[PDB]
Amino acid sequence: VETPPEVVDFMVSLAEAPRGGRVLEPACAHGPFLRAFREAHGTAYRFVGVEIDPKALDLPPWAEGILADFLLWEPGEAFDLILGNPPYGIVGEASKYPIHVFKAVKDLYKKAFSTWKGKYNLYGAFLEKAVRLLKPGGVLVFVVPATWLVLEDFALLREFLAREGKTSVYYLGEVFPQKKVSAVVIRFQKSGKGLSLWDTQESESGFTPILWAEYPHWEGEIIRFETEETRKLEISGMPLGDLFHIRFAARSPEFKKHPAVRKEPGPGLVPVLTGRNLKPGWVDYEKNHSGLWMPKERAKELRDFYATPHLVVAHTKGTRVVAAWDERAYPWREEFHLLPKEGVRLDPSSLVQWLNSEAMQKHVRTLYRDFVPHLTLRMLERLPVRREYGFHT
DNA sequence: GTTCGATGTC
DNA sequence: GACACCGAAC
Ligand SMILES: NCCSC[C@H]1O[C@@H](n2cnc3c(N)ncnc32)[C@H](O)[C@@H]1O
Repeated sequence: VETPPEVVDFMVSLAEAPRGGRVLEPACAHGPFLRAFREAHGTAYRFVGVEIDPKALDLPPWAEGILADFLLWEPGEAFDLILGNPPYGIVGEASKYPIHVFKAVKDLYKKAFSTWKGKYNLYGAFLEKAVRLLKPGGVLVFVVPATWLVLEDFALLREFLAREGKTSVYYLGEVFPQKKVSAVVIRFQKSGKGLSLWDTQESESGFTPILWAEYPHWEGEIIRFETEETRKLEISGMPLGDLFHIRFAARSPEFKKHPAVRKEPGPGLVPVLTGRNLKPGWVDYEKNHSGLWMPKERAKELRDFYATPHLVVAHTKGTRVVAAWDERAYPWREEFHLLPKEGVRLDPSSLVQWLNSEAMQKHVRTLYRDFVPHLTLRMLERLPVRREYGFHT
């Protein structure tokens, strides 16, 4: 991976270190950040780079090169400035995940990192590691995916950062050519507290940061681009999640194992539905995208709630709210399934038209832009609903 | 019981 | 450039 020059130059403008200060680049390869910071701020620092691949490591002689897994690396002294672009990726089995390490190494990661949660990500580990290796008052400048702002895998990371110092987040979006990742820059300083959220505008040479909002009391809550529009909507309405039990569909292997599930259409078999069957305001009951068929009346053996018509909301159509009422009660292999809480009664058509409204599409795009290519549970449960828009107690 | 994607597909 | 994983992982 190459970090585009304008991205590097932006990060370097946010980078500060005392003269004589220790300046580290994790996962450095040839050390573009060390080169760039030296170019900009001068020669009077101790430059250090850590690189796991002896073939990749190629620092200039003025910098100390270290052959090490940065995540397991225990240097003698902490650092004044840490900058770079860590590896992004989930550590898992090669058939599904891009990061492949010997099980014992992954075990060491889980052991070393307090923020490690769920499948997690190499970049979350690099972020926590960077903070633990920082002197008080020390500065971190990383470019990472936006996903940590909102995702549950990084809930510990956000809490960690919020208690460890002060955090500035700069949204860049999709800045890496021929590479599908919405990026942010994090400038973290190991002192003080609070979050600052910034937008950016692209310049000829770098990025111009524009302050969006401040949260001096941030404790690790999800990070969103809130406006007066999004705030009014939320305070005026009820959150969807106070009205509904929200579940996800049974997964592919759960259908695979089921003794009445077939790979072929036939007598008394209904398609197992996917996200492609879910449409704004309706369901495609015909087309099969799963490769799986089963008897409709046996669906409830996977999930109880497949037995009754209920609200289905999309998960993988980007940051959007695509909802339908499944009136036929089919087996689903995908999507959110929302079942009314005790005492909650619904008007399915009003609720579906409200959730599919352009007003709603705007609301979620404002808040979550393109951090993730999903509508997540965290987003969905916070969708505001008024009783006129299809619920009563 | 459900999450996540330096991506894949078209 | 729109719209989707799907199953290993916990
Ligand atoms: N900084 C540019 C992208 S990150 C990719 C680089 O980081 C290196 N890398 C990946 N994992 C590493 C680790 N755990 N410790 C040090 N370097 C690592 C790779 O060898 C590669 O050179």
